[PDB]
Amino acid sequence: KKNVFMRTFEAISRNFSEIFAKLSPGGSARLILENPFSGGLEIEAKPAGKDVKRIEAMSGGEKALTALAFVFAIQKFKPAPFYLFDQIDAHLDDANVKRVADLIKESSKESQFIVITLRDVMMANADKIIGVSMRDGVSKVVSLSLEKAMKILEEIRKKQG
Amino acid sequence: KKNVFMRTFEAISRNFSEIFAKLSPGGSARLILENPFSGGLEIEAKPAGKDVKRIEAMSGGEKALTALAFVFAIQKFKPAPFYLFDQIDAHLDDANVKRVADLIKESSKESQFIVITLRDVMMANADKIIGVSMRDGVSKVVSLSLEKAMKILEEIRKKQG
Amino acid sequence: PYIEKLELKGFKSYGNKKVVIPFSKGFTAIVGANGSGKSNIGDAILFVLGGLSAKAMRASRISDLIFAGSKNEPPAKYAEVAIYFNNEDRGFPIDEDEVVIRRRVYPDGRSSYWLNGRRATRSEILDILTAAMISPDGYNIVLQGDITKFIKMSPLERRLLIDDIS
Amino acid sequence: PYIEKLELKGFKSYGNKKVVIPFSKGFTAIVGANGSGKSNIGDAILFVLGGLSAKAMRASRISDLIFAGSKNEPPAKYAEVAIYFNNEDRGFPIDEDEVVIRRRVYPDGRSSYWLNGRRATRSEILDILTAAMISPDGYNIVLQGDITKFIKMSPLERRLLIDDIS
Ligand SMILES: Nc1ncnc2c1ncn2[C@@H]1O[C@H](COP(=O)(O)OP(=O)(O)OP(=O)(O)O)[C@@H](O)[C@H]1O
Ligand SMILES: Nc1ncnc2c1ncn2[C@@H]1O[C@H](COP(=O)(O)OP(=O)(O)OP(=O)(O)O)[C@@H](O)[C@H]1O
Ligand SMILES: [Mg+2]
Ligand SMILES: [Mg+2]
Repeated sequence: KKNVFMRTFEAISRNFSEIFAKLSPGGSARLILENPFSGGLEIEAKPAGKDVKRIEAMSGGEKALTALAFVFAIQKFKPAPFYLFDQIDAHLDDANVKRVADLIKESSKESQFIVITLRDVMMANADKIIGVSMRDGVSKVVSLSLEKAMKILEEIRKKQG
Repeated sequence: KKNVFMRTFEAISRNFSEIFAKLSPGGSARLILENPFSGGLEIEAKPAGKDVKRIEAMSGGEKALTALAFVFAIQKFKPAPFYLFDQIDAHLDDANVKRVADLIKESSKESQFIVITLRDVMMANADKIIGVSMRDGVSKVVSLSLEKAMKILEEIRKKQG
Repeated sequence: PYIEKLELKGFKSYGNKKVVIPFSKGFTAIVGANGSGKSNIGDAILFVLGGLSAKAMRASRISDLIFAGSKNEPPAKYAEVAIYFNNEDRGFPIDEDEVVIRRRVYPDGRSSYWLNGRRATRSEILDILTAAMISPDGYNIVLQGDITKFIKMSPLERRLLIDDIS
Repeated sequence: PYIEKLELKGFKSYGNKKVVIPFSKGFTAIVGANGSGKSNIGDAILFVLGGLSAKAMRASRISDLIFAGSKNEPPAKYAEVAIYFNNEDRGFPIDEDEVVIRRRVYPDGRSSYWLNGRRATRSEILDILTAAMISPDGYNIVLQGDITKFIKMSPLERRLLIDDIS
């Protein structure tokens, strides 16, 4: 057990560090074990400049980014034909959203990715955009282009009345 | 007790309905009591077109908007000299963020509002923008204008390398 | 293989008028106002691939996934979802360019599956999905709120997760 | 009255080099990369106005709010925050255009307050704030994660909240 558990853990952990280093330029993150398996699995992350602290001591946004690194690492261990992500960028800033989006755009050449996000930086990186809307309690779908989707967003931002 | 409890509840509830109606055009929301005070306080919301459902049956985003309506209603009952909001728009879409931002811009003429958000639609409605940044573990502050803040955001969105 | 499109009929917020949802082979973004039906599309996928619990699909009973009567529209007689899979590289154990899986649930909670037309059993479907590396244990589906959960986890629960991955 | 600016010295992520944070009398937006120190500004306000618990300010001990040594900078000898209030309409019970409240905490957890220079007690400060309609019971401060909480609440806890509002 602990013979293979370490075979996987070393595989996943190896992934977590390389993904994180991509999402957090100049930074790093390791999945050190508390008992090299009586205890638990701890996460230590260290971005550019800041000191090393367990995930539970990071800011909300940093926690969300680190957690994603972990998740992404588990998916790399056992690649799926497609992925469905619902709001994984709800706490990340425009810069961080973009990094996650570029990573997803990259892996996009090998596996299929279906991400549901309210952020514009995330959708703008997609090959296709599906706009959902509702009228009288009924959901409808329409294939929106990159320009049309942006027009709607720019209109929301204009000062109307 | 139940003589005044109803005096307040009727005051707050009255607020919840008018605020919600503003945040959700064509919609409504009431704070009906389960025991007209042995039980609890339930929330029923009904947007444009959709049927009436308790807050717990709404979508994540609708829940966040309704909850805010509630919070905003409690603040109207006992007006404060200033308000500090940290990420109250983490689950709302660009259209909904704008509605909350216009409401805050409006009340802004009477009370002071300090909102911390990662969304661009929220900051763009502010009289002043404070940009925070960190270098070698040290936080720094700089007064960013509406144009400079947008340039940074547009740059994040450009396709670099 | 990859998802070509997704047909929904009477499923959750999608009315009786069958709706077709096409996907890019690459990166697809689903956008829309809050409460418009974005997550329900995710729910349709969980459902059609062997939807275990109605809870993860935010439904009291499995029967609540059926379209609820609206303004100008009666309630569905049942909920149906048919996902079309692109089978070119042959990820599945079938000899067919296109693999279609269809699921239907009735007010009584009865569920009928279909594979490229023929009737089938969840177990056969689960097995065809597993052979294509499509499983719940693949963690390829991250639901609204899942990240907030991977956070709350204690170092214990976290160590236990890799247990299952092993 | 309203907040003119906010001076931080050795408070959480703000180093030893005193930092001044000005606010608009109207609507101010604080932006910045994740983990840059946006919420800490909120923490500074909770703190200087009678910071009850270190927990709501995400600190094990009240002493952990003191700046932690960094790359090219030693740890603070203490944490200080001084918020400047604009007193024109006379919301406070003082005869002064400007009201300044200052708080300092030491490694041992001792806290010293100051009101327009003179030393003061939390209770006197709390009372001056209360007279200006600035209290914890005003719910004028909504922390990162509070909305997600007002949601989880059961109809019970929710009924109880209006109890306190009464
Ligand atoms: N069986 C049903 N019949 C009719 N409408 C339903 C049914 N089940 C769910 N709905 C509707 O689905 C909506 C929520 O859908 P969904 O979760 O897809 O929205 P969303 O776009 O993801 O929202 P958000 O962006 O806030 O997450 C609600 O308005 C709800 O009334
Ligand atoms: N006593 C301290 N000394 C030094 N740095 C500290 C101290 N207390 C907290 N920090 C730093 O503050 C940072 C978190 O700050 P804060 O919560 O303000 O960020 P934020 O901008 O709100 O992030 P997000 O957008 O993700 O919410 C962490 O990087 C943490 O290391
Ligand atoms: Mg959703
Ligand atoms: Mg924060």
